[PDB]
Amino acid sequence: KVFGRCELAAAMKRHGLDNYRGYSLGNWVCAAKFESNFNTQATNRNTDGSTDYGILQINSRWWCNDGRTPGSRNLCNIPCSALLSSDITASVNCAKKIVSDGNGMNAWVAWRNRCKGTDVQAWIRGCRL
Repeated sequence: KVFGRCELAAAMKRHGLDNYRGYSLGNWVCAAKFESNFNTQATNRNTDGSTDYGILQINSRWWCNDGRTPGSRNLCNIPCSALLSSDITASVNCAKKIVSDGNGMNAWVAWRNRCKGTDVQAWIRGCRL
């Protein structure tokens, strides 16, 4: 599923991402924009053999199992395929674990490089939230 901008904002807010760990709803939508282009089915293979999955490109070395990543921890205890569903519940639940690991949203390389420090409120513009 390719989410609309305000569509994902409403979905993320409902699942309690708004100001989760102090990160405004704009930061999460911004992250999801540059990670997956609001595409739930987004998959990207990393150089280390792992793969990022879903709306927030969650890695398969630490957070989910895809069966093809040596040293997989699966700390969110889910198949990585579950991170591709149109329902972003699994992605949000795992993202909460990721953003709570200590380094916040810096875990997302795209966020630190394209969202961090920017006017992220602009991502929830016009959205009836």
